[PDB]
Amino acid sequence: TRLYLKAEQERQHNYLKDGPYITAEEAVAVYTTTVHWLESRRFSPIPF
Amino acid sequence: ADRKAREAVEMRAQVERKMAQKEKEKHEEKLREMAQKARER
Amino acid sequence: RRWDDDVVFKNCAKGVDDQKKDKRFVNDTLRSEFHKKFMEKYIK
Repeated sequence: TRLYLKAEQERQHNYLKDGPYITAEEAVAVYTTTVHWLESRRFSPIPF
Repeated sequence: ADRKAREAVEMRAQVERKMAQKEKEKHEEKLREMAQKARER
Repeated sequence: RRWDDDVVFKNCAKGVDDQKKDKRFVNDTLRSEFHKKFMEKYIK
């Protein structure tokens, strides 16, 4: 439990300091893929 | 991409609303102007 | 031919993005290949 907490603490500190992102060029395609799939299925969004 | 998809889904709905207005106008004209026994009976 | 048309990601072709594997030892026991596998296999 000490090793699992320390490895998660170093990984979360590396995510803020360094940039292991979600490949921002392809991440716009993933947001466009879900926008196209929801429009093709014509599903209404979840209401308030 | 959020500002681009908001305008893209709006233009896609406007063409769909143009398709919805065209499909409703064609169905109303075929149901009213009947080929046989429209309003004589 | 024409079997993968709607594929967003075409090909990654990079597992570790620097080499095929680590292939480098370090004196840090936490940041090594031993503690990386023990935190990935035995832990979940």
